[PDB]
Amino acid sequence: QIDRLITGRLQSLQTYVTQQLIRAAEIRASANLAATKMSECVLGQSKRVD
Amino acid sequence: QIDRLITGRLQSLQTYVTQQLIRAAEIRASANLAATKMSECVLGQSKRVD
Amino acid sequence: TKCTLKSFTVEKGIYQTSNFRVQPTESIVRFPNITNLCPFGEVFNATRFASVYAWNRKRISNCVADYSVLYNSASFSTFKCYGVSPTKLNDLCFTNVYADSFVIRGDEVRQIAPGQTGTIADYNYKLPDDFTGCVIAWNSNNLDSKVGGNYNYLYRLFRKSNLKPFERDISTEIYQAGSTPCNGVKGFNCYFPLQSYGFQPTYGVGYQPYRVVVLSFELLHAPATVCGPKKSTNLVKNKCVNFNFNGLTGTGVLTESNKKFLPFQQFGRDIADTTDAVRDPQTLEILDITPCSFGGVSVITPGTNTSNQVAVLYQGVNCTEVNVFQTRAGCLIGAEHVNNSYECDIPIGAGICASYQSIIA
Amino acid sequence: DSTECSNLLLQYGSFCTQLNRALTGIAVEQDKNTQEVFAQVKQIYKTPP
Amino acid sequence: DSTECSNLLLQYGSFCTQLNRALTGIAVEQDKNTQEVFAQVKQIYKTPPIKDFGGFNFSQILPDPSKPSKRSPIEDLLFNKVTNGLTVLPPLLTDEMIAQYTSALLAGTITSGWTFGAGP
Amino acid sequence: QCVNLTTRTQLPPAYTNSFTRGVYYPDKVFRSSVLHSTQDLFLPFFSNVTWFHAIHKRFDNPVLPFNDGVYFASTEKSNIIRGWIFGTTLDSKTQSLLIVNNATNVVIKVCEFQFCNDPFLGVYYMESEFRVYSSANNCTFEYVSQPFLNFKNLREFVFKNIDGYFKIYSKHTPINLVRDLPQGFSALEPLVDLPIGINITRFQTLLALHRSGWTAGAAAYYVGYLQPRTFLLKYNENGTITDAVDCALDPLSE
Ligand SMILES: *[C@@H]1O[C@H](CO)[C@@H](O[C@@H]2O[C@H](CO)[C@@H](O)[C@H](O)[C@H]2NC(C)=O)[C@H](O)[C@H]1NC(C)=O
Ligand SMILES: *[C@@H]1O[C@H](CO)[C@@H](O[C@@H]2O[C@H](CO)[C@@H](O)[C@H](O)[C@H]2NC(C)=O)[C@H](O)[C@H]1NC(C)=O
Ligand SMILES: *[C@@H]1O[C@H](CO)[C@@H](O)[C@H](O)[C@H]1NC(C)=O
Ligand SMILES: *[C@@H]1O[C@H](CO)[C@@H](O)[C@H](O)[C@H]1NC(C)=O
Ligand SMILES: *[C@@H]1O[C@H](CO)[C@@H](O)[C@H](O)[C@H]1NC(C)=O
Ligand SMILES: *[C@@H]1O[C@H](CO)[C@@H](O)[C@H](O)[C@H]1NC(C)=O
Ligand SMILES: *[C@@H]1O[C@H](CO)[C@@H](O)[C@H](O)[C@H]1NC(C)=O
Ligand SMILES: *[C@@H]1O[C@H](CO)[C@@H](O)[C@H](O)[C@H]1NC(C)=O
Ligand SMILES: *[C@@H]1O[C@H](CO)[C@@H](O)[C@H](O)[C@H]1NC(C)=O
Repeated sequence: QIDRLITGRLQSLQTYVTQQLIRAAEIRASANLAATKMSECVLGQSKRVD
Repeated sequence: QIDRLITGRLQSLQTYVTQQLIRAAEIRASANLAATKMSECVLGQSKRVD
Repeated sequence: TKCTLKSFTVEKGIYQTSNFRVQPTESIVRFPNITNLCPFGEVFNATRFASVYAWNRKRISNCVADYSVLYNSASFSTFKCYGVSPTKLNDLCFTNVYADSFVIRGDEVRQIAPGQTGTIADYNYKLPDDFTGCVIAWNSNNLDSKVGGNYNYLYRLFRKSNLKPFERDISTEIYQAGSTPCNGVKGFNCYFPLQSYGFQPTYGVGYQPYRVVVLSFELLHAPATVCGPKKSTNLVKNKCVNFNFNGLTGTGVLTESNKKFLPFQQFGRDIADTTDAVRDPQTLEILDITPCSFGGVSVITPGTNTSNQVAVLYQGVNCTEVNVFQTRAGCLIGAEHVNNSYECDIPIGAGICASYQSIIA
Repeated sequence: DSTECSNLLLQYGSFCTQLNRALTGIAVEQDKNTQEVFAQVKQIYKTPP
Repeated sequence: DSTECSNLLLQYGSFCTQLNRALTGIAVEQDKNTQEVFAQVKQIYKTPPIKDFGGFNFSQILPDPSKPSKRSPIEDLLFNKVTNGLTVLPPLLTDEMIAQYTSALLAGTITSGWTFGAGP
Repeated sequence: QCVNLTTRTQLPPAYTNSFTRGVYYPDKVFRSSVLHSTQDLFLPFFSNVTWFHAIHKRFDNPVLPFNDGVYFASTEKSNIIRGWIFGTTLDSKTQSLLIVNNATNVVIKVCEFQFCNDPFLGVYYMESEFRVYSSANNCTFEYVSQPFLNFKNLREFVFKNIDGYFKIYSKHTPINLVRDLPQGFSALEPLVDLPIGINITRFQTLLALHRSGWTAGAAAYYVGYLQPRTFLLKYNENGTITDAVDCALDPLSE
């Protein structure tokens, strides 16, 4: 019975950690974009359109 | 017993391949950034701040 | 490649299709020296055997027992097991062995059996209904019998109640055949329970004395000290063989090792907890276990619209272990190596590329 | 807090260490993201009164 | 090498094919990444033998002819400072050819400006 | 034959520090230049080990609970400590294990012994006094082996009762310290595994008298207790354990 509960909860936790890793990659990409905007729009004047 | 070992090792291998894919996405993003820096900082003079 | 890609047309490129294996050729089982043998020579071939009311019990433990010599002996007229198999005695392990030795009559040899009712079974030597082990019996007319009659071998004839299994009774209490009071004084209906046998050389088969040794096995939670013999084979090195060293099994290439073990250590592990070093139990030498040369089989081809010529890449495999060319990626068979440099068409790896113009690398 | 559950969970190996390591990497990555975005100056400038 | 294990593993279908294909995609993606980063020029440029650049010194970044690896002193220091069915595929570009690509990029940006990145 | 020793001087037992002693090899596996974390019955670092003396008038031979294992440290000169007493009730009702080293050999017996209340050996100034038992009724295991043996010698022992296996780990160390345990590292090699299969809950050291009444030769020994914990063991290039980390001692080693 604990073997069934352990494999179910471990699969749930692995799914949660995988989704958190994908969302953390997306937020890291957004934060790299935000740091680029902080460097190029605030600390200087950008010729890049839009 | 072999079925238990098979599903455990298959779960381990799926976990390894999933985290390798996430790290491959991160390394691909870093390499795209490195190719952008190669094009814009080495092959030319960049007006982009920082 | 068509089988792997599930298509009848193959685009130009390199395709990993299979997995080259160095197949294991031999099986090498090395087991340590068969010493400290069990003293079966002083039980089966002792000087004087005991009587059946006072059967001698020898405890066989902390030794290795060779039952094949006992089983292959043709002198034994009866070899009957009731809980095990005679051909699996050399494979099984037991905690201890009880050896019960006695002499009986030739007609009473069948009476040492589970479920058998007789005078020897009820009053002299009783076996349980769930008995495990083997009963061994052989004729001893040339040794035990005397021309004046061997009266030294006694047997119990009378008792009030039947025996429990593995129970001895050396008491000499006078039996009461009737209901008359006997205070140890013999009378008309009070007889001594132990009578002597009539072993003489003129009797035929059935009255001759038979020496019986009964081996009983115990399978308690104590460790199994009594085990069968181990038949170790010769050791073969520098080949991808299946090794079995003292219960540690695997597949590998067994080469000589420069690792100096400490004398208490037997196996060797790397960082990743894989057995890469081992000690042979027969001769105390250290062997490295290199894994066999597994590799990936990749097929380098142009399009099937262009040509049907292919090349095979065995990844991480030396060319002496499989138009043959050695690369750092592996052994490439079917491509002619050239000294000219072109652009990369089909990537092989480590700076090697393949192209079609025949297939060149 | 079940010790029998943890004894059975130790049979599965280092899955829990892997998940804790991944979550720790995400947790320090968020602070790295904030550090990269907002801490682009080492001088705290002040406006005139 | 257990055949009973593989017979039971065939009941799960094409999981192994998906894992191998994902790892193959990662492996070719690494070579594609190196190709996109370093192979941005199709002409292998060299510096002139006389290093007269108006007082500018590039010896720490140009390749050292005395070293067999043909690396720069900085690149040599960088390479010194970095220390069961498993196989490691070698990269398609060796370290010597990546060093050759960086040498070509350095020679282009020293001798020709940004003109080599936009044309001849 | 038994003799009450009635000339003892009353003194409470001592305690001292274990330092980094009591480490043994957990398995028969060679390891080269690697760090191995293992979960087994280990002796805690810097723990409170019980210290017993034999000096003249001190003669410390009590019976102590075995618990899950015993670390025995011996600062020994002139061979006073000769063996140990192993059992549960230490009488003829149960079955007991005897380890003795007399003047010739070491004898290992698993039998039903009647232990004396004060068991000892004796050397006359020549060993001619054996008073450790009064009877031996039902033996199941006998094993005769090679001898194991200012304080000049240091003897470390680990005794474990796991699944009917009796593991003896040992290490001989040449020391020159007078009174207490020296501070250092020495991993105990596995010497011999014994198929005893018996219950053991209590133990007692065996000493030797010096006769010229009786006189106690100068000796001191140390008892430590094995607890289930984790060690991080360091294996050098030659494959010997040179250092260890107790994972539950302090947060730094954690
Ligand atoms: C360019 O820089 C290099 C390195 O800084 C100079 O080489 C040094 O030259 C001096 C004098 O000849 C030597 O004492 C050093 O040992 C040299 N260093 C190395 C690393 O070789 C070089 O002189 C500079 N100028 C030119 C024109 O190359
Ligand atoms: C040494 O002292 C012990 C402790 O008093 C003695 O053991 C007791 O002996 C008496 C003798 O009548 C018994 O009644 C007790 O039951 C014993 N104690 C226990 C715990 O069993 C021992 O006999 C003494 N030795 C000698 C040789 O007399
Ligand atoms: C007597 O029996 C023992 C049983 O182990 C056997 O080894 C020995 O060879 C026998 N003796 C003879 C003379 O056959
Ligand atoms: C074991 O048997 C081999 C057989 O040749 C022998 O050489 C060796 O001395 C024996 N003893 C040990 C301890 O290996
Ligand atoms: C060891 O235990 C004794 C009593 O059991 C105690 O008095 C002593 O302080 C302890 N030692 C340490 C270092 O705690
Ligand atoms: C061993 O002995 C102790 C006390 O003598 C007892 O509590 C315990 O139950 C015994 N164990 C077994 C397995 O008999
Ligand atoms: C040592 O003990 C053994 C076994 O009890 C015995 O045979 C031997 O004689 C003893 N040695 C001496 C010197 O008494
Ligand atoms: C143990 O010894 C006693 C007395 O010596 C004896 O009566 C009893 O039968 C023995 N038990 C076993 C199992 O040997
Ligand atoms: C290992 O053994 C060699 C002798 O072969 C010795 O020189 C070296 O110092 C040893 N290493 C250690 C750490 O003891």
